[PDB]
Amino acid sequence: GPMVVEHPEFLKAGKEPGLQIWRVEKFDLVPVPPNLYGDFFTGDAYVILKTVQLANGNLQYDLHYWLGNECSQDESGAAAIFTVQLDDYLNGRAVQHREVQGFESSTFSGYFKSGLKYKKGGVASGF
Amino acid sequence: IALVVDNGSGMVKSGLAGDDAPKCVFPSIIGIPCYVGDEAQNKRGILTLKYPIEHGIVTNWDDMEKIWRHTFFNELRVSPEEHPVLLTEAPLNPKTNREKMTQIMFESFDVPAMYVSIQAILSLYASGRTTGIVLDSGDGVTHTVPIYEGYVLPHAINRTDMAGRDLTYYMMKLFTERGYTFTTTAEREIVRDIKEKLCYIALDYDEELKKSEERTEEVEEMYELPDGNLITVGSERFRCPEALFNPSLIGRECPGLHITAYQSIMKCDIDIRKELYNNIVLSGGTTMYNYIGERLTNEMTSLAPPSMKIKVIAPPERKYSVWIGGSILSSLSTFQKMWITKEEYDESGPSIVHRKCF
Ligand SMILES: Nc1ncnc2c1ncn2[C@@H]1O[C@H](COP(=O)(O)OP(=O)(O)O)[C@@H](O)[C@H]1O
Ligand SMILES: [Ca+2]
Ligand SMILES: [Ca+2]
Ligand SMILES: [Mg+2]
Repeated sequence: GPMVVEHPEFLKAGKEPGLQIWRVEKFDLVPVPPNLYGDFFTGDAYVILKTVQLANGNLQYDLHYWLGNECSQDESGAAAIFTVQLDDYLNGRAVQHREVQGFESSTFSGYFKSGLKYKKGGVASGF
Repeated sequence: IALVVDNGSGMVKSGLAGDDAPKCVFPSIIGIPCYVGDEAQNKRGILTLKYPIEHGIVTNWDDMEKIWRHTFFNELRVSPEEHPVLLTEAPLNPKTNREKMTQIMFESFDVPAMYVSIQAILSLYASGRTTGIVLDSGDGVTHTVPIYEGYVLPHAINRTDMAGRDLTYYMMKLFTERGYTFTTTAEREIVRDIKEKLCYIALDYDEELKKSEERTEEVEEMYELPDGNLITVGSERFRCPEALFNPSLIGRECPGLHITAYQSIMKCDIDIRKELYNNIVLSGGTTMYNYIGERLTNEMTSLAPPSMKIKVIAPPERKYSVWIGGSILSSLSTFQKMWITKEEYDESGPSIVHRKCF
C-alpha cells in the first residue's frame, strides 16, 4: 500500500517529461530497450508511463498497462499490480488505463511515433 | 518463499507463492470431541462443528490459531519461522481483528514477516485489472466490492451472509420435499457435492420450470450416491442457485446478487460507473454455476441505463482467484520490502498493520 522505496526503476519513474516503458519479466519490472519502444510482444504484459510537464513545472502522469493476447496470468496480474504501485509512488496522481491488444485507446496509440506494432512470443511465465 | 493463506469462511486455500494454484485446500471448521479440517467432518463422536470465520470475519481467535497451526504443520508442512506469510481478509475487516492477526502471526508463530490483503483486491489483480466491481460469493458470505485504481471504495461495499452454505441447505430442503432426508454431516456433504456437480443457472427460469414439468428428460440428471444407488435431480438443478438472484426463496430479505451489484455501483461517483459496469468480476466458489455470467449480464443490462456497456468476467479458476492474486503479489520484486517484519512490529506495535497494509 505504501510507496515502493528502493526498486531502481521506480527511482527513475516520472522524474521529467517523457515516455517510459517496462515489460513484466518473471515477477519484475524491466525497462524496454529504447529501440524496441512501440513493438509489443503479444506473449507479454507491459507498463507505460507518460509524463507531461506543463510549462509551469507541474507533472501530469498517465499510466497504461498493456496486455498481450498470449500473456500469462502472472504477467497480466503483475502489470496491474505494478501500475497501482507506480501510482502510489507518484502520490496517487497518475491516471490509470487498461490497454488490451487490439483495443487500445487512441491516447495510448498516439504516444508512438508510428503507432503500435505487435510481434509473437515473449518472456516465459514466472509460474 | 512466501506462504499464501486465504482464510475463507468455509474453505482455507493455502500454498506457496509463485505456484499457479493453492496446494492445500481444506474446510475452515473445528470439531469439538480438537479436530481441524477434513478430520472434523469424518469423526462420528462430535459434539459440534465450529466455524471460526463464519461470515468472513474471525470470531474465535483461539480456534483460528488452531486452523493456522493445522495449515502450517499438517498441510503445508513448513516452519512458519522461515517464511513470510501473506494472509487474506474480508473487505471492511474490523481494525482490532487486523491487529489480532498480526499479533498471532508474530507472537504465536514467530513468522519473520507478514502482510494482510483484501480478498477482493487480490481477485481483481488476478484478473489483470485495477478497476472493477468484484462479486465474491463464497461459503458463508458474499461481498460486493467496487474498486478504483487499486483501492476499494468502502462506502459502496456490500456484504450479505447469503452464499454457498445457504444453497447447500436449500438443496437439502428441496430434496426433503421428495421424501429424502439428508441430515447427518456426511449426508450434507453429499448434498453439497450434488449442488456443485449438477446445478446450473436458468437464463429463463419460467421456461426452464415449464420444461422440468412437461419435458422432464431435458432437465433431469441422475446422481450416484456413495452406495451406488441413483437419485433423480430435476428442477432442483436450477431452483437451488436461483436463490442467489431471488433470496426470498430461502426466507431472506436481502436483494439478489444483481440488485446488490447495482446498488453498490450507484453508491459510486457517476463518472466511474461506466468502468464498473464494464468490469464486473466474479470470484468464489458460489459463482461457479454454469450460465451465471450470462444471467448476470442480462440482469445488469436490464438495470443499467440505455446503452450502458456491460461486461461480466467469469474466470475459469475463480474458486481460487483470491489465492492466485496473493501468489502473484507476494512474488513481485517490489513486494520484498512491503512485508511487515517482526522488528517493525516490535518497534511500532500492532498498529503497524494499518500503516503498512492497505
Ligand atoms: N462448482 C461449484 N458450483 C457451485 N458451488 C460451488 C462450486 N464449487 C464450490 N462451490 C461452493 O463454493 C463454496 C466455497 O467457496 P469459497 O470461495 O472457497 O468460499 P470461502 O472463501 O467463503 O471459504 C461452497 O459453498 C461450495 O459448495
Ligand atoms: Ca510472457
Ligand atoms: Ca490515481
Ligand atoms: Mg473467499
